[PDB]
Amino acid sequence: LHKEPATLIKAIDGDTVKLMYKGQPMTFRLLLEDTPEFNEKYGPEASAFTKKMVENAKKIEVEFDKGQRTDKYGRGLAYIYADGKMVNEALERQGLAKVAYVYKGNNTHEQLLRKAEAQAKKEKLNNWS
Ligand SMILES: Cc1cn([C@H]2C[C@H](OP(=O)(O)O)[C@@H](COP(=O)(O)O)O2)c(=O)[nH]c1=O
Ligand SMILES: [Ca+2]
Repeated sequence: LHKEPATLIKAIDGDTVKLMYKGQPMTFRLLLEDTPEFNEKYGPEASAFTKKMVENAKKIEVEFDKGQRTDKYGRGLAYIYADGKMVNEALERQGLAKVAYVYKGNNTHEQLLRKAEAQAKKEKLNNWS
């Protein structure tokens, strides 16, 4: 896979962020993730985590997988990086997301993200507490 540039427009919630990509505003949905909704337990914490990570980044990148690039709602489907650190993985490692929505052909980083999840769950962090 390949990283491509984007710039932050606005934080949305744990697993969605508004970015400018190829000069156009898009909502991106994190591949292979499910954060709690804001109104659910750990939702505000997941939102705050993603918000801080993308707002503090000097360089945002998106990385599409091999399959679908946009979902049925018109959201981009990507792994998002903030100064080289994957947001999806960072959420997993802090117990603020679950690996989910694993569709065949669009699942390159599945096992990386599951490994982060296992280590969060061993530590009983956040969702796993
Ligand atoms: C992450 C992801 C979600 N989706 C769809 C499945 C879900 O459909 P439904 O809306 O019908 O449940 C929805 C979940 O997103 P949210 O977790 O943002 O609600 O987005 C994809 O189609 N592809 C994906 O890779
Ligand atoms: Ca969600």
